Amino acid sequence: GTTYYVSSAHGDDANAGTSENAPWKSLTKVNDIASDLGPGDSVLLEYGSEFNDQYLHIKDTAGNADAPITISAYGDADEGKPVIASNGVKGSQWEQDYRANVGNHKNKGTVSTTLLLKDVSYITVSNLEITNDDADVYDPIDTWKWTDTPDSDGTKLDRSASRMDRTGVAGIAENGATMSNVTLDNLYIHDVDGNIYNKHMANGGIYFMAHYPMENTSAETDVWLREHVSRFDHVTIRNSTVKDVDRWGIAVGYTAYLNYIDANYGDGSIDDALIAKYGSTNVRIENNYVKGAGGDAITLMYCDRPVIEHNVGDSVSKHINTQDYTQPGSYGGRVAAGIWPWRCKDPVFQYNEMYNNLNAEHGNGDGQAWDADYGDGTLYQYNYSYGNSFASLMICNWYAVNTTFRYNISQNDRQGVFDLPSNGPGNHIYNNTVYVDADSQVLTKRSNSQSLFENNIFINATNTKKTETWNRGSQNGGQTYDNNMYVNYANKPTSDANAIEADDVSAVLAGAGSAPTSALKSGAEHARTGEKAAFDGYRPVAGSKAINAGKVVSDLNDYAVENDFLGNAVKGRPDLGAVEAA
Ligand SMILES: CC(=O)N[C@@H]1[C@@H](O[C@@H]2O[C@H](CO)[C@H](O)[C@H](O)[C@H]2O)[C@@H](O)[C@@H](CO)O[C@H]1O
Ligand SMILES: [Ca+2]
Ligand SMILES: [Ca+2]
Repeated sequence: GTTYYVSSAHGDDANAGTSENAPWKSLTKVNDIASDLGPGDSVLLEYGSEFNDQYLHIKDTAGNADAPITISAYGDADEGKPVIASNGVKGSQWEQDYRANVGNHKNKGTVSTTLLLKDVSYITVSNLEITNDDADVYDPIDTWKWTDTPDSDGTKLDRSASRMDRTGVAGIAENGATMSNVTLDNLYIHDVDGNIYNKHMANGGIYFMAHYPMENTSAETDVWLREHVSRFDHVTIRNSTVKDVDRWGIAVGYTAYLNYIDANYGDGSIDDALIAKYGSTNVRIENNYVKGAGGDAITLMYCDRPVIEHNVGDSVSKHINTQDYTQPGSYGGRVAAGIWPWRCKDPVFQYNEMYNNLNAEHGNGDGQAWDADYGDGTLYQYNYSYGNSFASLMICNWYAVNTTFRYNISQNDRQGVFDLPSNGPGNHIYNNTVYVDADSQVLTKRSNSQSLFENNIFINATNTKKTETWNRGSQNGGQTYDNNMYVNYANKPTSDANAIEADDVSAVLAGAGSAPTSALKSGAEHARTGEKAAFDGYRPVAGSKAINAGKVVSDLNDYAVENDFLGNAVKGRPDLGAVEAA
């Protein structure tokens, strides 16, 4: 196929694209033929290019497995990624309509979008910087702090509830058919000043969503919509930084087809066929950095077996507070968690890091790193949480079930490591190493529900043998413990007749508490091995009453144990906590 070229300083729209010598000036000419691309076609923007009050929309087209369509950059990276900056002009705006009720949320209206991919399959977007900046909204995360008075620091927000929604990248399936093999690589999406409140408009750094193509008006429409489903397959977002956005950081899969998925909640478990038909399959979220979202960092919605891995979340829920979240209406949502799933089936979050989820002190009713929310089979394993304002993990309400949370490290997470408010049964916390300071404890004050702790290292990182509340409530069999190491505590649970008490954390681990306090400047995950390994602190020491003292464990939700936090194999007698020792 063909390849067109663009340069904001050269080009001249009266050119021809096709060759690097002869490019276009603006994206006007690219909008014009986007919809006629094109398996093996490509469009490329020269590093250093700055396209203001501009946008790229692209509708109803495809490559194929042989050859994707490709949107990207060309020649001498050390120039600046090419910047697309819509500034939410009229031309970026389109009319979003789920064409179905999807909860107490705005589900229809005008949305500004810098890069829209509306039913485009077999495409790959690359090495692009994307803004959707209001000049009249300024509140950067790098400099953010809590103030007695709103906007008293040279910052300014539009707290209007009817503020227009804005996306960096929106991905939209509304033809009653699969959108597939879409790929976002690199991308620096930042300063996307959307609506502070709206959870399910295309409002945030990157949002992928599905709509009914028609509103469901009759028996005959219902017959049709059951079998013709807008949905995603083989979506992959990776190596990207989403920073300073409102509201969501990265969201994929919210679908009008939840009117089918959530038809029979009861018991809480999610049928495979149902999620595969109506939901979104082969979703990968990979090696990204989310910093300073207004709300949640990363979320997978209505996804069949997604893979969320090697991502870094940092300092989100920036606008989830009483100063900024002033006009919630009847919608609520003054509430956010870090990296989590919503009505997914057997997802896997792994090798991720989550720092400093904000404002649980200032009106964020959540504030956790992780949230096994409604849905089934959630898997968190090999994740590090640090310094979050309210817990490492929540397991949320009646229809959150069958969670496994394992070989993870919580460090200085605050107001309790484990939040269990009325969650459903089947959850298994095991083999995690939790460092619990004087701002925290093991369980949140509001916990009252099921979990089964086994093979964990619970560490009292205060200056006194603590008498802890290990049990609040008895909903779905309350919290039961067996085979856990308790360090520097004055007690244990009345329900762990196989306890392993220890007295000093220095005789148990190499250097507890010394894991990182902030994401790396880059946004990358921390090294776990080699010169720069930043988790060595949590390796047991020669002679730890933690070596070989875990019982072999029958993961309640049929998940095969495989390796520890650091990834070395776990065979034989499992070493207590999340690390094994060479
Ligand atoms: C059960 C519950 O209320 N859970 C909260 C989550 O809320 C749901 O979020 C989904 C998002 O797809 C949708 O908006 C639904 O209508 C909401 O109830 C969510 O807010 C989560 C993260 O902060 O917290 C839970 O308390
Ligand atoms: Ca701005
Ligand atoms: Ca402020």
